[PDB]
Amino acid sequence: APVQKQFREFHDRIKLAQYDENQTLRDERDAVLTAVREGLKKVFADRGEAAPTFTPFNQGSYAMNTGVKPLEGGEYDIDVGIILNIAKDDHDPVEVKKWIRDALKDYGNGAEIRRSCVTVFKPGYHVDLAVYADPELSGGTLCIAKGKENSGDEHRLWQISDPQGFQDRIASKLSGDDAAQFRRCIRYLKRWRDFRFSAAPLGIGLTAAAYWWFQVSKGSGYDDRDALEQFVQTMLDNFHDGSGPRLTVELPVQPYNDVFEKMTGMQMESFKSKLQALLNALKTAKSRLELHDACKALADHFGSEFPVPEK
Ligand SMILES: Nc1ncnc2c1ncn2[C@@H]1O[C@H](COP(=O)(O)OP(=O)(O)OP(=O)(O)O)[C@@H](O)[C@H]1O
Ligand SMILES: Nc1ncnc2c1ncn2[C@@H]1O[C@H](COP(=O)(O)OP(=O)(O)OP(=O)(O)O)[C@@H](O)[C@H]1O
Ligand SMILES: [Mg+2]
Ligand SMILES: [Mg+2]
Repeated sequence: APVQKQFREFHDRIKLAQYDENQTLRDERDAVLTAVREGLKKVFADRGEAAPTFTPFNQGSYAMNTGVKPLEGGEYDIDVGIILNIAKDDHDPVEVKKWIRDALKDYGNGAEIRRSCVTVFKPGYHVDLAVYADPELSGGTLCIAKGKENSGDEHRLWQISDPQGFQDRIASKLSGDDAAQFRRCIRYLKRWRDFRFSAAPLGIGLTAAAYWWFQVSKGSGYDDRDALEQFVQTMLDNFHDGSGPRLTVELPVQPYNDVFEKMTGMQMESFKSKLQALLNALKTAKSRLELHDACKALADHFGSEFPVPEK
């Protein structure tokens, strides 16, 4: 059955406005940044040292306009980059993340140092602060602080990064109504992720996969069901058998890492099976005569906000 109207209704329910269109997200972002700015002055004052400063930039889905609302009991995810005014060769990357952790000591319940960011957890959302060294002071590269406290020397590094280049690639892939379909299809699959996975890499992973493999589908209108079917099939086509089935997807800018690499062999096998089931549901929605049956098939994978008309 034709299901484009219901996909567009679903899109309206799941979409979360980007930073430039969302005063609440800007305010919450700016609240944590001020907490970092004020905290650094105190931490360093208390050591009788000059505080480092930083330049923030928007990152992640709320920067790229690929954001979704969480399900009840899920969290918003505010991604921000902070570029510290330091030479990467003067500081251990873990020690620079400790500055940020210490700055936020007294903010909500404080912050957690993770492999790739410093996270502040609040009721119903967290703020992931990616921590970078200054490119000019560091020899011209923008490097992110990798590693956890008490991590071995091999598991901490200043890793070459290109967050602006990634955002530019996502923004420039398509334009106008074609780009709108691309963003809708990323959002649909994020809600699928949230509904069908009890999964952290799937956000970036699905976005990078869409960059490589998304194709517009339009005739008498945009055909989101068909664009998803082609995209899901293409993702499945790109699994390879190592030990078991894996999908390896390079980031399309430095450092060209596999954005799915954190997933275990079993998580990848489960991922593939859930993509197969989604593909069948997309095919079923096309072939079903009754709109009710087509939409029920989709709601089984996209969840309760996918509208299922009566009859
Ligand atoms: N290369 C990256 N650039 C920017 N931000 C990143 C990068 N990798 C991860 N992040 C951010 O860090 C968050 C958490 O990923 P991270 O790798 O730090 O997890 P973790 O909790 O330490 O687990 P693990 O150590 O097993 O990977 C992501 O949601 C994202 O916002
Ligand atoms: N594994 C990774 N490799 C490279 N860059 C990463 C990785 N994980 C995160 N990032 C970077 O950090 C940003 C924020 O990470 P996060 O996992 O929150 O994804 P996202 O694009 O914001 O999607 P979501 O809607 O799921 O939060 C990504 O958009 C990307 O720029
Ligand atoms: Mg995010
Ligand atoms: Mg995040």
